[PDB]
Amino acid sequence: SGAIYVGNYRVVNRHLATHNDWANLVWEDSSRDLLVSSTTAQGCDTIARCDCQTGVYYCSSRRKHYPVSFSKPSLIFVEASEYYPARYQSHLMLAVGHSEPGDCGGILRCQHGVVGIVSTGGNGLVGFADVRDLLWLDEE
Ligand SMILES: CNc1ccccc1S(C)(=O)=O
Ligand SMILES: [Zn+2]
Repeated sequence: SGAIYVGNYRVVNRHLATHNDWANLVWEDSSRDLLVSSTTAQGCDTIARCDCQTGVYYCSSRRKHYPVSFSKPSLIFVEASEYYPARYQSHLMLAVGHSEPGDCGGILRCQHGVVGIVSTGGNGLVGFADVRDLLWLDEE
């Protein structure tokens, strides 16, 4: 589990979106596993605007933050998980690290702020759904 709380937006894995998120929907992309909903209270997170390939991610299934190198956002084939079939995913950044289903929503952050959230796992890789291209997150 996990979300980015940036202004009056909640960014979550699309597959973990609640009824409330769908009922307060701003934007969703299945290919990216991202869903954004509206909030009443303002949030404490800032979005990275950058092409950093190093940062730190939270891994709930280790209760640990790990420093990682990660690929630039790409179109990647993802094998089957408890929450999705084998399929392609867009704006997905891969690193060497531990990821299980419940780790989805863990923040990846660089010196510039939040880069993305854990989206995929398996074979000792972790995949992050990038949000740094979503400039509209910063305003309105
Ligand atoms: C939809 N575009 C796309 C697809 C795969 C990964 C990243 C991108 S991009 C060039 O926008 O970073
Ligand atoms: Zn950065």
